[PDB]
Amino acid sequence: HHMIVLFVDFDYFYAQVEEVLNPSLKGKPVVVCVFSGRFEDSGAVATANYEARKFGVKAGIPIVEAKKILPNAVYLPMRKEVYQQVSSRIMNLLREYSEKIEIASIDEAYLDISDKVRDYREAYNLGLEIKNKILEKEKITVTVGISKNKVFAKIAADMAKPNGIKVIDDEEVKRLIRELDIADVPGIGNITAEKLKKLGINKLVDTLSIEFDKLKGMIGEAKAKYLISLARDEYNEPIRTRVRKSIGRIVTMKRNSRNLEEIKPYLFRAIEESYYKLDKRIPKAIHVVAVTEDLDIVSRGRTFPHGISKETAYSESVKLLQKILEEDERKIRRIGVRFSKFI
DNA sequence: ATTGAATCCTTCCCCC
DNA sequence: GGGGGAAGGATT
Ligand SMILES: Nc1ccn([C@H]2C[C@H](O)[C@@H](COP(=O)(O)OP(=O)(O)OP(=O)(O)O)O2)c(=O)n1
Ligand SMILES: *[C@@H]1O[C@@H]2Oc3cc(OC)c4c5c(c(=O)oc4c3[C@@H]2[C@H]1O)C(=O)CC5
Ligand SMILES: [Ca+2]
Repeated sequence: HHMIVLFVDFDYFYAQVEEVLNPSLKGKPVVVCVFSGRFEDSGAVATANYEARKFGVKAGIPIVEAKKILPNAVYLPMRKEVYQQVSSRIMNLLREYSEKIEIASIDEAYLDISDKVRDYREAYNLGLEIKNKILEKEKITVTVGISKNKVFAKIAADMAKPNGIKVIDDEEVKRLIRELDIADVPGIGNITAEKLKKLGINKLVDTLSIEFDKLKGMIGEAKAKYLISLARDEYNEPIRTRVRKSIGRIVTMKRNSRNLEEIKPYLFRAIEESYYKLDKRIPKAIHVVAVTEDLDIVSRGRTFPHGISKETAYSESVKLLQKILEEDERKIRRIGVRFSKFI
């Protein structure tokens, strides 16, 4: 009668991988950070286990104000590389419960189990063989979501977490389509959470009050045609294998600068590790982005008829860096690169 | 107040 | 306006 989307989402993943390697931390509040040798203890949180969130230590906030909230808690520099090996291992596992996998991010996969589950009953059934396998061969807990489409399966997971599992039968959908808050619909942030709020929309069903031709100039086609597409219990987007369309790095400079010969070594580092992550792909395009003193991003790109040798990237960055320097007047505080249009 | 990394949607311009 | 290229925008 339709499709069943199974969504797996790792719990406080980054932090949880720190525990799985060093239980000399479980129970205690773990905070995964990122800095730069800037001032010291400067940067932003990446994620924190649940025993640290209760106190106001979520991702995003500067590790600085976090200390004044939990000077007791354990702070760990982030090892993105480590979490990535764990993740590629869990992912490969899921890969054998359905060849119809996606992988929204490093800790999210969407499985299309419509082919191996006659009904939600057996879905939940797989919902658990899975949670257990993952927890067995990785000692990691994951929350699972199940429903008719990728969007709701996610919303599910984000309710059953942590460590949970949940289901949303056509009935609960309609109940959520009229009851779930709006700032909770996957794909909406505070910015769009304002236009919708005051305009006849406080909840997903509200986007049914007003016609798109009035919001299709407030949140723009794709978005509106997407919200409404849901409330109007019509949404049914497929589970396609996501592809990496851009890799790159950006670093943070000790001091803010505008002296091109000072910046260049930074930009080059960014290109080298950036070219490492790039593995064995060949970008035809390339952009240089810089974070000025007042976090206002400025980027400049170039696209070629052919791939970009590393030797040519190094050389093509400066021009893009200079282009920036001339036009924009402010200083530079964060400089990096980003390759695109892969062959 | 710093530090990721990526998507995809949008919006202003050349050009058959 | 359409291909596509380009720089800023708004989530995750
Ligand atoms: N500004 C943001 C917001 C989100 N994300 C990513 C981080 C997560 O890993 C992924 C989203 O997954 P979830 O919100 O479902 O949370 P998870 O439980 O998988 O992640 P977390 O490690 O926070 O528990 O999107 C990101 O990179 N940058
Ligand atoms: C961007 O600046 C901060 O740095 C990071 C780094 C993260 O992961 C490596 C990160 C994550 C999440 C998040 O919400 O924020 C960050 C941030 C901060 C951002 O504001 C997640 O949910 C997972 C990783
Ligand atoms: Ca979580």
